Amino acid sequence: TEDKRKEKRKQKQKNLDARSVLLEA
Amino acid sequence: RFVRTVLPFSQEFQRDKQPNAQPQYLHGSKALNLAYSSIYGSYRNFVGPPHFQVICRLLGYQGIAVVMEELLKVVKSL
Amino acid sequence: CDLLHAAPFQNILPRVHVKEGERLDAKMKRLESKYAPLHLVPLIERLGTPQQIAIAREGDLLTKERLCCGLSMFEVIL
Amino acid sequence: YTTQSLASVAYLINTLANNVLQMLDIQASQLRRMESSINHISQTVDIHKEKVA
Repeated sequence: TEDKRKEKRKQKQKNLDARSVLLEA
Repeated sequence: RFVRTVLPFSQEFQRDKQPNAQPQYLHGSKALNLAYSSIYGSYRNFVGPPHFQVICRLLGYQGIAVVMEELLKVVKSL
Repeated sequence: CDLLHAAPFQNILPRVHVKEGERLDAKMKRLESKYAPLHLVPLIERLGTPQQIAIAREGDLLTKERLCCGLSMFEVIL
Repeated sequence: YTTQSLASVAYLINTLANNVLQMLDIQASQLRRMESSINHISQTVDIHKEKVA
């Protein structure tokens, strides 16, 4: 999980109102 | 058909854009998600008979009644 | 649209073409015979339980009685 | 004693199996009647909710 999480970041970095009472409810 | 007003009268409010789930929980695949979002792209630029048709079904008699009753209250208030 | 699809199970028939030597009343009764096996409430009244009959009778009343039949709303709104 | 034993075991199994099958047949038909009963309640609730609407 951590290896893939820090591989997505590796690729991402080296790339780029008072009118109706119903409203209150 | 209804269409959006001009820029200076456009009353914007921030929308909490949902986090994207897996394709299986939507239309099935990325390809299908893209295909269907294109299909329904046509309907975003106006409100008309198709929108009203859908609203009618989904609300039923009870939803329509409460919306009408509440619209009356908005009008009374204004 | 709902009522149009209800029609065959509710005995409701459209006007039929009458060739010379035939009567309007003669063929309409004869066509009523053809679609009698589709007449829902009478069939259940014939072969169903008191519980089935009562539910069908209530269901039939809800299906036939719609707003478009003789009621309108916009006048009341105004 | 062998023959007697074989006959006894077969009998007691046959009897108990038949009873189990009867129990499952009864339970099946119980659920069949209950579904029918639940369905009618559901229809009755549907009707009511529409009437309110």
